[PDB]
Amino acid sequence: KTVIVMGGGISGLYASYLLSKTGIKVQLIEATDRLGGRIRTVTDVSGNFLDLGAEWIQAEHRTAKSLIRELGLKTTDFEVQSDLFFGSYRKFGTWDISPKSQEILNKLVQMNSKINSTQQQELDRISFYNFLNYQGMSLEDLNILNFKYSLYYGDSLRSLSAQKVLSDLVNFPKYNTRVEGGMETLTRALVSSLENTEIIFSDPVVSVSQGEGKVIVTTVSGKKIEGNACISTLPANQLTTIQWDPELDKEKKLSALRIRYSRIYKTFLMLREAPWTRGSFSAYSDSVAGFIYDAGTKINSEDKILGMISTGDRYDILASSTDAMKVEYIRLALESLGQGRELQVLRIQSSETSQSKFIPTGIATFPPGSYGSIISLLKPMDRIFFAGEHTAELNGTVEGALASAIRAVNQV
Amino acid sequence: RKTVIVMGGGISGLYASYLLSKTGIKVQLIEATDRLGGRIRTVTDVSGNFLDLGAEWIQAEHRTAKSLIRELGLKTTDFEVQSDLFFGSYRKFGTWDISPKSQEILNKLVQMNSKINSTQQQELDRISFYNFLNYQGMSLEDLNILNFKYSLYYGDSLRSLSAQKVLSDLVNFPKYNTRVEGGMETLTRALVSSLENTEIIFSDPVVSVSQGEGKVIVTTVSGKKIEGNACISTLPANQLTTIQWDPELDKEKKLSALRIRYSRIYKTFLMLREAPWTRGSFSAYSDSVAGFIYDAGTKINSEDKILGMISTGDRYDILASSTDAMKVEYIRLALESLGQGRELQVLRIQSSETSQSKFIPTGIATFPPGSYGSIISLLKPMDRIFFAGEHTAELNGTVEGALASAIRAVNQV
Ligand SMILES: Cc1cc2nc3c(=O)[nH]c(=O)nc-3n(C[C@H](O)[C@H](O)[C@H](O)COP(=O)(O)OP(=O)(O)OC[C@H]3O[C@@H](n4cnc5c(N)ncnc54)[C@H](O)[C@@H]3O)c2cc1C
Ligand SMILES: Cc1cc2nc3c(=O)[nH]c(=O)nc-3n(C[C@H](O)[C@H](O)[C@H](O)COP(=O)(O)OP(=O)(O)OC[C@H]3O[C@@H](n4cnc5c(N)ncnc54)[C@H](O)[C@@H]3O)c2cc1C
Repeated sequence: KTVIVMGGGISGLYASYLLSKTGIKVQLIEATDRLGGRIRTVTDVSGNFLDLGAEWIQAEHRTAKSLIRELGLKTTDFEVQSDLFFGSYRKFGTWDISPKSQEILNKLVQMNSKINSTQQQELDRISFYNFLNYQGMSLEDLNILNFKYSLYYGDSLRSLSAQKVLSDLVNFPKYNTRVEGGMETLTRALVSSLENTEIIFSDPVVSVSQGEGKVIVTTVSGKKIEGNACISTLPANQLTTIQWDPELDKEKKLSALRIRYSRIYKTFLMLREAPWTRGSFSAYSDSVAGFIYDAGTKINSEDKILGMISTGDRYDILASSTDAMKVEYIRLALESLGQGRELQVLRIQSSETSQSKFIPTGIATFPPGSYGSIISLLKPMDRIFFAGEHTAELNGTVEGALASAIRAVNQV
Repeated sequence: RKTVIVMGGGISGLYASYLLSKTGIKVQLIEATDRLGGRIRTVTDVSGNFLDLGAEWIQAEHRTAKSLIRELGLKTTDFEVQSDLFFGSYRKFGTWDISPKSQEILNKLVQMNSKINSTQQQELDRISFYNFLNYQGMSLEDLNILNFKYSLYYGDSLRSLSAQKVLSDLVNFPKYNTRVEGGMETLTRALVSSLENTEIIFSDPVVSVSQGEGKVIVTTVSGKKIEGNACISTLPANQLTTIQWDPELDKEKKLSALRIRYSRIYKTFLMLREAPWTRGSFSAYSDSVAGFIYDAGTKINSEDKILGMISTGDRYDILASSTDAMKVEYIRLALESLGQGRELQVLRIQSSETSQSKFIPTGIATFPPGSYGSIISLLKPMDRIFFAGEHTAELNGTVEGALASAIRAVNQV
């Protein structure tokens, strides 16, 4: 019994793992020359692990925690105590919106939990930003929320469905747990454990047909792969440019076209000494260096690791920037915090920007009017099942990518 | 003499006020802020050069604008558009276009858009221009080039914008090739100077509008009640949603106002001892913090050189929280990527004011996926309340459109 898995990111890898354990022959088809998709770890010469893709899970992410245990891996706690530079340096723990502004937000979150699907479709016509401004939240408070949500969405609240953001705020992601050896230890552990899996590299899927009890997937090279079932883990843009016979369901196609992938750019600097003056260092800014942090994984490392996460148009600013420019953006952020000292940079690692046709720059974001898109993207098409972070309950997370694989494999 | 209330003193409100005043109607002009002109503002530099911190250019064929400028005894100047691009490498003006295949696809789509019914336009409007053109076979590289080509108008990513709206805009896309002698604020000041029988109320935002018994009653934050036979709103979309209306706005108009996203356009001028460019008619695009940089000088035989910078999107917030030293460095790094890394001899700097965006938008109304019909809804009168401003116009998001919107509203009084 052969099952085709399309895409070798963590959802594809976890699907392949679960299938292979039940004695199914898996045909895993990957567009690029590497497995792991939006997960990528660089081992620095210091022994520190640099997560250029997904770096954190939440302590309560059950799928991830269960798989990490199953595979004999280990997690480390990552303390989140973030300063903010906005107008002035604001110490960690001191810059949230006012308790009364939070009460308005809690009321709207509970309202979205209580209303029916028709009411939710109506609320989804409006951006979270415009909806909160209409409900009397200040521009100042909305800017604070934009920092607080930035490491998840990677884009402005002006871009996002009010309904989706209020839905997400029931159980908002926290980035407080790392995998020992970096997040690519998890992807590699899955790869090391596949049995009876043929992997095709550097050969994107261009067409999918189903009929006569078979799924046939054709790649760019002209290779035809047949199976009893297929699990798509492909990003939304690829669902629309692959040729399907028969055609994707009308709502699934529209839903793939509504998805807007956010733009999350990561830079690590390897430094001679600590540029921060406190433990558990992290800080937000509106500058090109949006979020900087002590990223070190090797607790007794001489070299120090400064991580930078920049979202939105900052991705394109950084993709255009030289290494000296990235160092300066980071030094200016440290200077506004009262540091400024010329950083002693030994090495640099940044995001790869050349294969975004296959590997999204960020996570699926849900603009106004996209209500229902996850349900439509998840819906099976006979023996073609759909997974990926954009199909999950906890969408846009490693947890969600993994949970999506279980949901698809359980249908066969 | 009927009284007409004009809400907002940007160029649409000032032109409405001028038009009404010309026929002898008593106008009550209500402005939220301490200045008239709204998204138009000109700083006069000590060099004699005019710095347009707001709207800078009209198109040669913007007839509403050209006709009014002539009528107020003002003059225009030509602005040559020859824009370089830094994107991977320095690409000289005229050498950077989308692929011929992609240009053919875009030509056919812009043609298709004027030959499909309203059901088809509503369906196309569900998708972003970016995702639609990618689906239709345009490359990421082609879409990044269009993003530069359209940036001085929209001031935001094509990933934000209705496919339908952008295809509809491409039949007559705005070109920025004409400036006003003395800066754009010469026009707003000439309107202010030509008002007769106009009471101007400053620093007193409208908070409620009622209509009944053949009158419109407008109330301000201070509690002033102004009565009129008719009322022209030039207010931006967010203000329509927060003002209390009795009777209430039509559901489609309220939704339309809540769908509008205002782009974020930040402007800086450097006054320099020496030209940092090496050609005449200099301008250049990049993805850097300094998105569009240009020779902005207006004064002939100026010793002092004026470098203008327009930056959009998240660049607005980056710049709003930047020091003057950082702004200079963002501009020097943009010049360095074109081959001019020489230190700048900076005499003075002027930037965007960021503090009144509640009342004065940071950019132009943009129309995301799902916003099909918003302009028609925002324009629609409510008895003797008429709607104007750039977001109600055929050439929405321009000075021309703001001016045209005033004529359409005043004609109905
Ligand atoms: C920079 C960044 C930081 C992140 N940080 C975090 C974080 O800290 N924590 C968190 O929980 N989440 C984070 N996320 C989200 C998380 O990375 C993703 O949700 C998750 O890794 C996606 O897994 P996936 O299997 O759904 O997709 P992907 O990892 O994108 O895998 C899809 C695969 O399909 C392949 N493919 C595409 N098209 C084709 C085709 N035509 N044929 C064949 N193969 C194809 C691609 O090459 C890729 O390998 C981050 C995302 C990014 C980009
Ligand atoms: C930075 C920037 C650059 C631009 N560049 C160009 C360009 O080069 N060429 C071009 O053609 N267009 C350009 N535009 C667009 C152009 O500026 C606008 O289309 C036009 O000026 C808008 O005029 P308006 O009268 O519709 O609105 P505004 O100028 O915004 O006027 C609205 C007025 O209403 C007032 N107001 C708001 N709320 C209330 C209230 N509650 N009560 C009373 N008054 C209130 C405001 O304070 C303001 O004075 C640019 C815009 C910006 C922001």
